[PDB]
This record gives sequence, structure tokens and C-alpha cells, in this order.
Amino acid sequence: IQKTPQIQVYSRHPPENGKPNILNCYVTQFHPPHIEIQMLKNGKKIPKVEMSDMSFSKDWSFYILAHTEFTPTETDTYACRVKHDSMAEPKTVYWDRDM
Amino acid sequence: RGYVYQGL
Amino acid sequence: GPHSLRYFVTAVSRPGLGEPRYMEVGYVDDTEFVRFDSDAENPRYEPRARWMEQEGPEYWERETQKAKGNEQSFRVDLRTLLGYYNQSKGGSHTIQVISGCEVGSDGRLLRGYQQYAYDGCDYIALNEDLKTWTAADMAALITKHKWEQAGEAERLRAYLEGTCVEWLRRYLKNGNATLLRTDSPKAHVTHHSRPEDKVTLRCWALGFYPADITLTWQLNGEELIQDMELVETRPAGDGTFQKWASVVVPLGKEQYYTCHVYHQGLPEPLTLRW
Ligand SMILES: *[C@@H]1O[C@H](CO[C@@H]2O[C@@H](C)[C@@H](O)[C@@H](O)[C@@H]2O)[C@@H](O[C@@H]2O[C@H](CO)[C@@H](O)[C@H](O)[C@H]2NC(C)=O)[C@H](O)[C@H]1NC(C)=O
Ligand SMILES: *[C@@H]1O[C@H](CO)[C@@H](O)[C@H](O)[C@H]1NC(C)=O
Repeated sequence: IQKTPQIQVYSRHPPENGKPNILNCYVTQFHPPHIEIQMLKNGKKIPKVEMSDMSFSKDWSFYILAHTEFTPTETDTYACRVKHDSMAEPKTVYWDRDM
Repeated sequence: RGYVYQGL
Repeated sequence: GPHSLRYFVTAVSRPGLGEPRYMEVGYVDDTEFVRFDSDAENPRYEPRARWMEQEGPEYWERETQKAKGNEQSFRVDLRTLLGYYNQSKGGSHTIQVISGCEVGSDGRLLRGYQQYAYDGCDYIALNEDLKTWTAADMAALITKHKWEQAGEAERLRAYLEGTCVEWLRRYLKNGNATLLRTDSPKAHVTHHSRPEDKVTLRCWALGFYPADITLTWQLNGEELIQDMELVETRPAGDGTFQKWASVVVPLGKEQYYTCHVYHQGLPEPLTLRW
């Protein structure tokens, strides 16, 4: 069975420039399990991202969290890029700090 | 503590 | 209230690229607490919650040995299922298992479960009675018959009623400061313009634990569950959770809509408006 991932990007706290926070990319509702998830700062891969919270739902779809500590600034931009077989090309979702 | 699974 | 111990197990083959990937992830309630991943450099069972520092080295050695044995059993199972389903050795396939138990506030068993899937579809499951199995197809019926002659349901029931319950009680005792806490949600509403003189109102709930929460939007006292958009409750990286729910309303009439938040940490539910 093939299910395309839902990709959600969000911070732990409402963003405040200069204040430490956590950035999250939650990738959910996907199958098969093989997947590549990258967090990006200004277009560059963020090193040492933590993967956690792997689980599956009642319909067997996979869920997993990528997260990293960060301190927002006015100019820095963040995104999450995902590669999965259900998608011909990679999908990138941007952090929308005003959502 | 987890279970020791039985083969299918 | 009630509490659960659950293990999520996945085995995924990758022909041409070596042995299958094998992972086990354990949760107490909504909190990840242990993990095993075969793709790590030196695969071992590892703590994922701070309170698991309270187990001694023997715990880790024993769980590691069990996980390595399980990894080998699932590698065989992937091969077995190729036979049952008459599939080639060149394609990737997945086995998933969810196993665990739930206890009440008094620590006594409420329910136990074990369910398997192959390639994302139901395969075999323990019935609520903890005595019989239900099989989704003829392949699983082969497994059912094997398990019946091996006395597997008795073995599993002994684990569910014994080990699982006893260890869950221990984890709740050791991890009480984390597991028995309540972190109250903090809420706010954002506003976004749309075409056609309408506005999106989004109600956010942040920083809460446990994960169960209810967010609703109301107009004139009636809930608008039909018109709402939302996301599933999601982890925020530090052991707390977040959620949002939105509604589209007419421009100029925003003040008539209210967001309601219900949670264990809110003695009186929150009511907010833009
Ligand atoms: C959580 O429970 C502890 C008591 O449990 C013991 O310490 C835990 C960390 C864990 O290792 C358990 O397995 C232990 O059995 C509470 O600590 C005590 O509470 C009472 C009442 O205030 C006090 O008389 C004791 O001296 C405390 N014990 C210690 C060792 O400090 C603790 O309050 C609980 N935490 C929360 C926040 O609920
Ligand atoms: C198994 O698949 C082969 C093709 O690879 C087919 O010829 C055969 O009919 C199948 N066997 C059975 C009994 O389904």
C-alpha cells in the first residue's frame, strides 16, 4: 500500500528573535516506511537533527518526528525536505512563522 | 519490557 | 487515570542492500522511553526517557539480547511470507506489530493487545479475550494454525497479564515526575485574510501533556465540527504536544466565534476569541 506523507513544520514556542526554541518537522501518514527527511536552515542541511516519536496509526501508516534546537532571527529561514517513493520528486515545506 | 515474538 | 505500555515493531526488507532494517520503539502513554534500531553502528536497546536511568546495566543487556533475537525471527518471517504470498525476492516488504497492555488507576489490567500487519494491511491479531486469534487472509490462517499448536496464545497472555503489567507499574513508579504530570495548554488565535471577504481563524494549543485534548469552534453556542480544519495532535520535541483547529468565517464577524480548549490541565476549559 502506498500513502503520501503529510509534512508539518512548527516551533515549540511562538517564535521570538534571540530566544532559544525547538523546530519540528513531523512527517506522517506514510507507507512504505523508507523515507529521507532533512531539516534545512537557509538552504543548508542542519547537522545532528534528532529523530524521535516513530509510531504507526490504526491504518498502519508511519509517523516520525525530526527536531532540532534553534534560536530564530529575523533573517533566517527554515524548511523540511522529504524524499519518499509516493513522490516522483522531493517535497519541501517551509516554516511559516505567522501561521 | 518487551515480548519475545513467535515466528509466522 | 489509565496508562499504557506499547511496543511498535517494524521489519523492512531491502533486497540487494543487505539485511532487513529492524526497529523496536517503546512508549509509556504518549512518552517514548526505549528504542532498538539495527541500522545503528553498535545496535543496542537504549533509553529514550530520563527516568530510564533508574534501570541497571543488566536491563539493557537483557533487552538487547531479546531485540537481537527478535531481529533474527523477523528476518525469517519476511522470507516465510514471500512463500505464503508467492512473491519475489527482489521487492521490499514490511512487517509491523503493535503489542501492549493498559492498566487502570489502580494498576490492574484493563486490556491487552497484539496486532500484526504485512505491507500495511491487517495480518493477524489477538482477540480481546486473549485466548484466540483472528486472521485477515489465508496466509495469516497458516500462522494461526501454527500458533495454536505451539500454545502461543497462552504464552502471550502470560506476558500481557504478568510481565507487561508489572513492568508498566514499575515504569510509572520510577518515572512518576514525568509520566504523572500535567502541563496545561496555552492557547492563542491567529487571523488570516482570504479572497471573497472571508477570514481564517486558527486556534492554537501549545505546551500540553498528556496528549489528549479537545479543540472546538463555536458560533451562537453550537460547535462547528463540520466546518473545522485541523491537524492531528503532534509532539513538539520536548515531551509536550501541540494542536490547531481553524474555521473560515465572514469578514467583520470574527468576534462572534469562540475557540474552546478542554484538557486535564484546565480545571475550567479555555474560551478565546480573535
Ligand atoms: C515521584 O515519587 C517520588 C517517590 O518515589 C521514589 O523516587 C522516585 C524518583 C523513583 O525513583 C521511585 O521509584 C522512588 O520510589 C516522590 O518523592 C518523595 O515524596 C515524598 C512526599 O513528598 C517524600 O516523603 C519522599 O522523601 C520523596 N522521596 C525522594 C526519594 O525524594 C516525588 O515527590 C514524586 N515526584 C513528583 C513530582 O510527583
Ligand atoms: C506463483 O507465481 C508464479 C509466477 O511467478 C505462478 O506461475 C504460479 O501460478 C504461482 N503459484 C501459485 C500456486 O499461486
